[PDB]
Order: sequence, then C-alpha cells, then structure tokens
Amino acid sequence: MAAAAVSSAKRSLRGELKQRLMSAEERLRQSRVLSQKVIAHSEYQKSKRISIFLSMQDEIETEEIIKDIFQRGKICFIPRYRFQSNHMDMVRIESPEEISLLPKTSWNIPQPGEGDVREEALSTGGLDLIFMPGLGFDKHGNRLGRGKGYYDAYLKRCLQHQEVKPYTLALAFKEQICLQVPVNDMKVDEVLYED
Ligand SMILES: [Mg+2]
Ligand SMILES: [Mg+2]
Ligand SMILES: [Mg+2]
Ligand SMILES: [Mg+2]
Ligand SMILES: [Mg+2]
Ligand SMILES: [Mg+2]
Ligand SMILES: [Mg+2]
Ligand code: NI
Ligand code: NI
Ligand code: NI
Ligand code: NI
Repeated sequence: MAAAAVSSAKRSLRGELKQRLMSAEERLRQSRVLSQKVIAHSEYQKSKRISIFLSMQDEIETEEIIKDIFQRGKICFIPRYRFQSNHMDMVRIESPEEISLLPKTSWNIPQPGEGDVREEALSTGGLDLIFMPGLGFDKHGNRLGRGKGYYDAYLKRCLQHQEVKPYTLALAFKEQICLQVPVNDMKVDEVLYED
C-alpha cells in the first residue's frame, strides 16, 4: 500500500516531467552548458575509466563529452541493456565514430548487438565515474529513472568489484530539477544543471 503510494507519486512526477521535456535548439543550448561544466569538473578530469550514456531526445546530449573522453585518453564504456529484465552491462567502445555503426534498440539508441563480443567494465577493474541518466533529479541527488531500475542494480554490482564506489554524476536540464523526488533506492553524488 505504502509501496503503491510511492509508485503512484513517481508515475505522476514522470508524467509531469515528460510533459516539460522544449525546443531542439534549447536542448542543444543546455547540453553545451553542461559539457563545459563537465569538462571543467574535477572528478571528470581525474577519471580514468568512464561510463557514459548515448542521449535520447529528452536527455542532455552527451556527444561533445564523448569526443572529449577520447581526447583525454579515458577508457570509455556505454550501456548495453537486456530488455527482458533489469540487467545492463557497460561495454567498451574504442572511438566516437564506432557509435555510428552500431545497431540500435527499440529506443533508437545505439548499443552493440547480441553476437558482438565486448569488454565489460566489471571484467577489467570497474569504473571511476558513471554519468547517470534519468527523468528527474532533486538537489539531494535523488533520481527518478524511467521505472526499470537498471542503474540502481548496476551500481550494486559495482560495489562487488571496487573498494571505492564509482563517482556518479547526473546531467540534467533545468526542467528536470524537482523539489522532492519520491524514493524507496540509490542517490547520485552530484546533479549538474543550469541555463
Ligand atoms: Mg529541454
Ligand atoms: Mg537532446
Ligand atoms: Mg536485449
Ligand atoms: Mg546488472
Ligand atoms: Mg545503425
Ligand atoms: Mg550479453
Ligand atoms: Mg517539483
Ligand atoms: Ni559491466
Ligand atoms: Ni550481462
Ligand atoms: Ni535505470
Ligand atoms: Ni528537500
């Protein structure tokens, strides 16, 4: 019952948030602001092994950050989701240009296909820094995802491979910042956002 009330609150907020999620140019504008903030960010600059998402249209565009990741010689991993469940791995990509050749999911997001053998981040040391996607975030680092809980489960696996947990950095539109995100689940270290 209390569980259902939480679910209801999340569902309502998701609706409210997805409504808010803007022009194409404003999305690009705000993505450019965040990329600069990211490139200037201490945790990002120091990170050696990085997980980053490939942007949907209701998400901060990560294209510029991906270019920079490879320029800084970081080891770059992207999501590969198993849609049958809440399982995801982070799989290694070797250049920004590789992304353009990948097959795409029903979300129109690139990820390596079923027969494509990939280095999984947890097989080779884990991650220093994970960029956290989501529908909404509050100033306490509470995250509202799409409902499937992939990132929550992934973070718990990271604990089994690393003495120190990966730093988690959320990238948000101004429109994605909420007063209170209803919660059960796992906070992000920092939410970046502004005009
Ligand atoms: Mg927007
Ligand atoms: Mg976008
Ligand atoms: Mg699948
Ligand atoms: Mg997993
Ligand atoms: Mg393709
Ligand atoms: Mg697999
Ligand atoms: Mg609010
Ligand atoms: Ni992995
Ligand atoms: Ni797997
Ligand atoms: Ni998730
Ligand atoms: Ni509060």
